[PDB]
Amino acid sequence: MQTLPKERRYETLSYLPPLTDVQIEKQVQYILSQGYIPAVEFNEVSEPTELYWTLWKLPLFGAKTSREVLAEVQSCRSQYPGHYIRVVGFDNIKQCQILSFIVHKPSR
Amino acid sequence: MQTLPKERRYETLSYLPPLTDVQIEKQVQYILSQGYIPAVEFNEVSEPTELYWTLWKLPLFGAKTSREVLAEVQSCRSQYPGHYIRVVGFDNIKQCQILSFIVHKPSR
Amino acid sequence: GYKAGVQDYRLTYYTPDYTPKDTDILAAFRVTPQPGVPFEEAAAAVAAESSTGTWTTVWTDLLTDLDRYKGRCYDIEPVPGEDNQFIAYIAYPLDLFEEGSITNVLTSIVGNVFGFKALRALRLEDIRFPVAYIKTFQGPPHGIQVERDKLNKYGRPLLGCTIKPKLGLSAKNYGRAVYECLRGGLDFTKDDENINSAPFQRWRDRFLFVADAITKAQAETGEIKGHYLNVTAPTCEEMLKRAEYAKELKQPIIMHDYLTAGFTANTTLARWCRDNGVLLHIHRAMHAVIDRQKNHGIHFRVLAKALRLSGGDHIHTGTVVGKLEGERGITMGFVDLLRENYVEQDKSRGIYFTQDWASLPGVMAVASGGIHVWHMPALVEIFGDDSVLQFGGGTLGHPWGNAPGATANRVALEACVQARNEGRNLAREGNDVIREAAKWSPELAVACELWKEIKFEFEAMDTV
Amino acid sequence: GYKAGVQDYRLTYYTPDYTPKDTDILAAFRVTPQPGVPFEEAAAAVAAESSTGTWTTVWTDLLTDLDRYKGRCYDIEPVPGEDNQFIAYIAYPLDLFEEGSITNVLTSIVGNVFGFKALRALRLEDIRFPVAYIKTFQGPPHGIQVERDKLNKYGRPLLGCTIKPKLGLSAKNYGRAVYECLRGGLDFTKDDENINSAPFQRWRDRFLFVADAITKAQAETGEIKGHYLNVTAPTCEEMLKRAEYAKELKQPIIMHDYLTAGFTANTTLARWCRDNGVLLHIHRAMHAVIDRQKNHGIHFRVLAKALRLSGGDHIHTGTVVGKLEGERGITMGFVDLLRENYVEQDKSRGIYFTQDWASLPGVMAVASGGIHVWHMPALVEIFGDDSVLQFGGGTLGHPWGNAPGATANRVALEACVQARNEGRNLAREGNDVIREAAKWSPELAVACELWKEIKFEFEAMDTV
Amino acid sequence: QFIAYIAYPLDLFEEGSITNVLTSIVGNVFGFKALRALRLEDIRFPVAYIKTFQGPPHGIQVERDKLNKYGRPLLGCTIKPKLGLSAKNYGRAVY
Amino acid sequence: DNGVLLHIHRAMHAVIDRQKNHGIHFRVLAKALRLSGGDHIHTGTVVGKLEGERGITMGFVDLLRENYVEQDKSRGIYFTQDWASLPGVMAVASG
Amino acid sequence: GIHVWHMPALVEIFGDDSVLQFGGGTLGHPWGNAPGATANRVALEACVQARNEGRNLAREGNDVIREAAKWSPELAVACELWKEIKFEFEAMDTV
Amino acid sequence: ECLRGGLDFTKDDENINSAPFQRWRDRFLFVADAITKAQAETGEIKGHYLNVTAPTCEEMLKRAEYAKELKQPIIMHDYLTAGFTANTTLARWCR
Ligand SMILES: O=C(O)[C@@](O)(COP(=O)(O)O)[C@H](O)[C@H](O)COP(=O)(O)O
Ligand SMILES: O=C(O)[C@@](O)(COP(=O)(O)O)[C@H](O)[C@H](O)COP(=O)(O)O
Ligand SMILES: O=C(O)[C@@](O)(COP(=O)(O)O)[C@H](O)[C@H](O)COP(=O)(O)O
Ligand SMILES: [Mg+2]
Ligand SMILES: [Mg+2]
Ligand SMILES: [Mg+2]
Repeated sequence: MQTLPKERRYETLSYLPPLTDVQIEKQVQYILSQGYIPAVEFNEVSEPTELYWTLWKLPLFGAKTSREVLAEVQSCRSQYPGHYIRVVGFDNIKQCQILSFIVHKPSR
Repeated sequence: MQTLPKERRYETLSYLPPLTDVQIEKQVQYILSQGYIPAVEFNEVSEPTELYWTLWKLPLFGAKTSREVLAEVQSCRSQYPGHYIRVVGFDNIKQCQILSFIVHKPSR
Repeated sequence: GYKAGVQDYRLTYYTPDYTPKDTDILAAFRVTPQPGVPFEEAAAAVAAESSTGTWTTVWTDLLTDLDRYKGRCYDIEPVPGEDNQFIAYIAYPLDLFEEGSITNVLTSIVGNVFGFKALRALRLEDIRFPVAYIKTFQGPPHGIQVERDKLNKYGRPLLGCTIKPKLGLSAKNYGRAVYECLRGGLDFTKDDENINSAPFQRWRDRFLFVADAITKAQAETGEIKGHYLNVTAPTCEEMLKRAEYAKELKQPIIMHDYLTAGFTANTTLARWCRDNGVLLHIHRAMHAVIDRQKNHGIHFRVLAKALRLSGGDHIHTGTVVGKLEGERGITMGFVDLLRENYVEQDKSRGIYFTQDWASLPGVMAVASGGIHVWHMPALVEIFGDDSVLQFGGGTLGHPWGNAPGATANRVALEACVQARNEGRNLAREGNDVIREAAKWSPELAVACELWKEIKFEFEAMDTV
Repeated sequence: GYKAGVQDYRLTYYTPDYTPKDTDILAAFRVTPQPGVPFEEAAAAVAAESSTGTWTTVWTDLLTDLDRYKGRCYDIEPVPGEDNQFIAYIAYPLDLFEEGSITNVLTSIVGNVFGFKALRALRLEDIRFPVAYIKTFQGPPHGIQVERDKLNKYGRPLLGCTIKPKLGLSAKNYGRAVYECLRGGLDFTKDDENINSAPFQRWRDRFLFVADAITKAQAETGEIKGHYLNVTAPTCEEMLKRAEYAKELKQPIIMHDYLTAGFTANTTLARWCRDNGVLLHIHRAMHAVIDRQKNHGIHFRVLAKALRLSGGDHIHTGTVVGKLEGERGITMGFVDLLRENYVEQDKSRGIYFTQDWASLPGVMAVASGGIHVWHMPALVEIFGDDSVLQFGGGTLGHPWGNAPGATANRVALEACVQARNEGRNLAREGNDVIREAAKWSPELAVACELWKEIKFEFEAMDTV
Repeated sequence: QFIAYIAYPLDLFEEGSITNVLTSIVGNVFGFKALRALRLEDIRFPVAYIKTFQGPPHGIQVERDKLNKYGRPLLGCTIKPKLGLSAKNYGRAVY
Repeated sequence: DNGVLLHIHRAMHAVIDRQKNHGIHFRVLAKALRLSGGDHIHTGTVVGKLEGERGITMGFVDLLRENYVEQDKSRGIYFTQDWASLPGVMAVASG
Repeated sequence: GIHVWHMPALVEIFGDDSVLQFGGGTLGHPWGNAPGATANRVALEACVQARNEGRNLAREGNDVIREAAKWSPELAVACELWKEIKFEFEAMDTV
Repeated sequence: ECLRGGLDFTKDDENINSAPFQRWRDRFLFVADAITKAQAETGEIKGHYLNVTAPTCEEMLKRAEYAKELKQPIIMHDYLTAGFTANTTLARWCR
C-alpha cells in the first residue's frame, strides 16, 4: 500500500506529466481546427477563489497557424517570468470557454 | 319535462313517503337486532347549523322489544305536540351513531 | 481483515434461518429473473440494492456494523403454474428509516431495484408497517367517525356529483350547475382532477361563485351542503394560498391529487387541514400507470396504505362495475384495509401480511366511474354504509336536468337502505326494489328507461 | 337541440382531416385495445377521456363551445409486425392548460385514460411542447454554461463519487470519507438517494462535518470542491429549512429526488435555487417502475422533458454499459434532447416530434451505475464533454483507499481527453490509452488488474 | 407492605409528552384517605411510545465528535462563592 | 435546531426521592429526562453509601447510557427497558 | 367525592367567594345530568336562603335539605341514593 | 479591463435588465468580482452602475437589496419609463 503525497493542482491536464512543446502545439492545433478563438492569460498568484486573470494583448481573432499562438506565449513568458500563464479557447456560438490549460509556472 | 318543487328536507328517509307505524317498528327492530342502544331526542326548531337536540329521559340501555321504544316516543309526542321528535341508535364499540330518522313533525 | 474485489450477492444477504422481529418493515416482491440467473441471487440482489448494497466490496463497511443495518431475504416461495416466477420476502430494520416520512420509505425500498439488468420484471405486492413506526405519523386529519359528527349525517352512504364537461365552462355557469345538483338532493359536488386555474376560468372566480351556490342550496333544502374545491397547484406556496381562501369563505371540504403533486406536498396539506379543521378529499389520478400490469409495478394496496399514513379523509377505491378496471376480491381486500383497525392475513384476498393500526382513524371509501341508477343496489351491498357514491354523467345526463337527476339518485339510495334494514337481500331483489320505487316517483321512471341497456363488461388484466 | 342518451366516441372525437396548429400540445400513444374493439374507437376514447370526455351526453355541453376545447385524434399509424398495436396522435388546445404547471399537464393527459376497461395496455412515448407554453416556465436555475463559469472548470467532463455503504456510517465517519475522496482529485461527492435524517445520523450533524471536509480539501489541492447535500424531506417546510442551512454554510450545490417527492415540491425548490444562487442536482429515484416495460407506462424522454421545464441543473441519464438498464440508440436520443436548443425529428432514435426550446438553458447529463476504470473511454466518446461521470464503488473499492482511488479515475479521464484532442479514436484505441497511462502511475496499474474481468452484459426489455 | 404492578393501554397517553404521562399516573393517587404512604419505584416505556419523543439533542457519541475529546473522562469546575462576585471578577476566575 | 449542547442540573430532587416509603425514586426522574432531552445529567457522587446503595446508583447510570438494560431486582430495576436507537446521556459525578 | 348532604357544611366553611364542583355527584343521579344538576342547584340556593335569614347551618343543616327536598322531586331521589356514603379516616397532616 | 486602465465608473445599458441570455443575479455576482480585483490592483475606489429597473415594485426593491449585500456603492434606474411613483420609492430607499 501507498499513501498519496500532498500536491497543488491546476485544473485540466495537471495530473499528467508536464507538457512538452510538441504536446502544447497539438492542443492549440485542436482549438484552431474546430473554429475557436485562442487567447493568452496571465496572473501573479493561482487561487481557487479568483476567477479573472489579466488578458495578454487581445484574443487572436486572425490566427492562421498554431506557430502564431506559441509566439505570443513566448513573448508573455520572457516579459513575465514570475507569473502563471494559461492558454484559453473562446467559442462564439455557445458563448462558453471550450479549453483551458496552464503552460507556465513561476520559475523558482 | 317537470320542474322540481321547493321542499324542506329532514336528512335520512325524508325523500320516501311518510313512514307508517309498521315501518317505524321495523327500523327500530334493526337497531336492537344489531345490538345498538336506542334513544329519543326532541327539538323546538329544525336547523342545519345546530347539532344538539334535547334528550328525552335517558338512552334505553335495557330494551328487550321494539314495543318499549315506541311507548317512549308516544309519551314524548303527547307531552310535546309542537316539537320535532327523532330516534337515534348509539354504538358503543365504534363510538358513533348508526341511524337517525325523524318520526314526528310539529302539528300544524 | 480487508479483502478487495467482487463478492457474490448470495453470500451475506440471503439468510433462510432468520425470523422477523416485531419492530421491522416487511415487503413482498414478485420476482422474474433473466435466463441463467438463480432464484437466490435474484432475491438477494433486491434485498441488497434496496438497503446497504454495492456492486464491489468497500473498506468503509468494516468501520460500521454491517450485520445490524442490512436487509435480508428470509423466505422464497415459488408461484404455481409459472416458470421463473417467485415471491421473495425481505425484512428491513426499523432504525434505517426516517420518522413520519413516506418519502424516505418509498425512496429506500422501491428506489432503484427496478431497472436492474439481472431481472426482466419486478412487482411489490404488499408492505407491512410495524406499530412503532405508525406512531410517528399523523395519519388522517379527521377520520370516518369525526367526519360524520361534523356533517351530521348517519345511516346511509353519502352522495356526490362531478360537473361536466371537465373543461370549457365559465365561473358563473359552473356555480349554476353546482347549485342545481345540490338543490335536487346530493350531499357533495366535485371539481374534476384537471381543473386548477385555466385561462377560461381562474380559480379565485370559481371559488367565489361556488360559495354562493352552496349558501343558497343549504338554506333552501335545510341540510348541510358542500363542494370539493381543487387546491392542487404548481408550487407549495400557491397550494397553501388557495387553501387559505377556502378557509376564509367557511368551506368544510377541499380536494387534492396526491400522486401527481407528490407525497411531500400532500403531507404539508394534511398537517394544514388538521390545524384548521378542514376535511380532505383525495383523488388517485395517475395510479393506473403503476398498478395496471400483473408482472411489473406497485399494487394499489401499498399506495392505499401510504395515503392513510400521509393523510386524507376520503380515498377513491374504484367501482367494481364501471368504465374503469376493478376486481371484486382485490377491491374488498384493500377497502377493508383502509377502514378497519385490525386486518387478518388472507392469501386468496391478496393480503400477504397481518396489518395492525394503533388506534389510527379510518379513511372513507369513494366509488366513482361510469355508474347509473341500476348499479345502486350492487354498490350498497359491496361497499357498505361508510362510503361515498359519486355520479358524474349519471346526474347531469338526466333528460329533465340536474335537479330531477339528483332526486332520482337520492330516492334510489334511500329505497335500498330501507330494504336492507327490513331484511331483504339486495343481490336477489336488487331489480325489484328499484322497479317498485319507480312507481311513485316520475324522476326515477325516466332515468331507468334511458340507461337500461348500458353495461360495462371486459376482462381484467390484474388477477390473483 | 338536446338529445339525451349514449353517444359513440368515434363520432365527434376522431377527425383525420385536422392539421395541428403551432400553438398546440401533441402526444404520441402506443395503444393495445381489447379484442373486438376497433382502432378508431380506442384512439377516440383516449382523446376524449383525457380532455372534455364523458360516458353519456350532458346538457351543459351546449352552453360551452365544445368544438374549441376538445382534444382530437388526427392520425393512426399501425405498428409493423404487431397485431392490435397502433400509434395514436392527439392534439390538445393551448388554452386548457395552466401556465408554468407540470402538475396540470400531467394530471390532464395521463390522468385516468390508463386503467380503461376497453384497452389492455397504454404507453405515452413522446410529447411536444410549443414555444408559447415553454415561455411560461422558469426552466433550470443556471444551466450548463452558467455552471461552468461559477465552478471555473473547462475542457473535460466532471468527476463524482457516492459514499458507501448507503446506510450505517456516523456523521463524523461520513465526513472523513468525503475528505479523502476530494483530496485525491474528484470534483464532487454525493449523498445516496435514501439518506435523509435517520436515527444513526441526523441531517444537521452531516451538514456540519461535510462543510469542514470540503474546506480542508479545497485549501490543500487549490481547486473548487463540492458535495451534493440531500434536501429531500417529509414536508415543504422541512425541505426549505434544510436548504437554508446549506446556504448559511456557503455550499455551492444541493440535491433532490423529484419523482418520489413530486413535481409540486421540485418546482418550489428550483425557484428557491434561482433566488439564492445554488446549483441543483436531480436524482431519478423510482423511475424504472414507470419506464421499464415496452407495452405499458411512460417513457423516460417525457419525464426528462418535464424536468427541464420544472427546473434542474444536473440529471441522471444512466450509463449505457453498467449495472442498470440502458440502450445506446434510445439514450443518445434523450441526452441530445436535454442539452441542445433544437432537436430534429428522428424515428429510429425514438423522437416522434420536432422539439424546439426558446433559448432555454441545457441540463448536464450524469452517467452513474456500476462503472470502473475500463469503461472510461467508452463513456467519454458517448456522453461528450458536457457531462458528469460518477463512481461510487469504483472509487472506494480501490485496494489502497479513497485518495489513490480518486487519483486513478482522474488520471484515466485526463489521459483520454488528451488523446481525443490529439486526433485518436477512443473506440479503436480505448484499451491502449488506459494501458500506456498505467506505466507512469502506480494507482491506475492496481485498479486495472482488479476490475479487468467484470462486465455487465444482459438483454434490454425496452427496444425501438 | 406490597408492590403493585399496574398496566396502562398506549392509546390514552399523548404523543411526545412527559407532562401527560406524569399527570395521568402520579396525579392524585397520592394523598388518598385509604393509604398512609405511596412510592413509585419504576416505570416501563414501550418502543412505540419512545419513538414519539425527540430524546437528547445530541447524545454521547455526537458530543465527543464535536468537542474532539476521546479516551478519558471530562473535567469540570464550579466557581465559588455562589453569590457575591462581579461580572469582571467572575470571568477572571473562569479564565 | 441550533446545535448547542444541553447540561441538566437536578436541583430540588431530594424533596421527592429521599424517603424509602414515599415519593418518586430518581430512576423514574432520570428516565423522563432522557425522553424530554438533555446531553448531561447529574447522578451524584459515589464515595461511601455502604455496598447496597452503590448498586442502586450503578442501576440508573447504566439505564441512562446503555441501549438495552436487562431486568435485575438486586440492582433496583423492575422492568426490562429497551430504547429504540435513542442516544445515551453522559453522567455527571460531582460533590 | 362530595354530594347533596355535604352542601350545608361546604357553605359554612368556604363562605361565598368559592367554587364547588361535583364530578360523580352530577353524573351519578338515577335520572341523568339535567336532573342531577338541578338537585345540586336547589340544595345550594336553600342553604343560602336559610343563612341570610339568620339560621345556623351547622345545627339545622339536615333540616334545610329535607325542606328543599319536599318541593323538588329531583333532590328527593338524590337524597335517597346517597345518604350512608361518608368518608371517615385519620389524617396524616395535622396541627 | 476598463476599470484596470484608469476609469472611475462602468455602466450597464438602459435596456439591460434580466434577459434569457444573461440573468440579473448572475451579472451582479460577476461584476462584483471584477470591482474587487481592479480596486486592489490600482489602489483607487472603483464602481459600476447596476441596473435595478424592474417589471414590479417588489422586483425592483429585491434587486436593490442584493446590491447592498455585495457592498456596492452605486445603482442606476430609468425614471421616465418606470415612472415617478417607482423612482420616489427607490430614492427613499437609497437615503
Ligand atoms: O374523470 C372521470 O372519469 C371521473 O370523474 C368519473 O366520471 P363519471 O362519473 O362522469 O363517469 C372520475 O374522476 C374517475 O372515476 C376517477 O377514477 P377512480 O375513481 O378509479 O380514481
Ligand atoms: O444507488 C445506486 O445504485 C447508485 O449510487 C450507484 O451506485 P455505485 O456507483 O456504487 O454503483 C446510483 O444512485 C444509481 O446509478 C442511480 O441510477 P440511475 O443513474 O440509473 O438513476
Ligand atoms: O379526578 C378527580 O377525582 C376530580 O375530578 C374530582 O372528581 P369527583 O368529583 O368525580 O371525585 C378532581 O380532579 C380532584 O378531586 C382534584 O383534587 P384536589 O381537590 O385535591 O386538587
Ligand atoms: Mg373527472
Ligand atoms: Mg445511491
Ligand atoms: Mg446604452
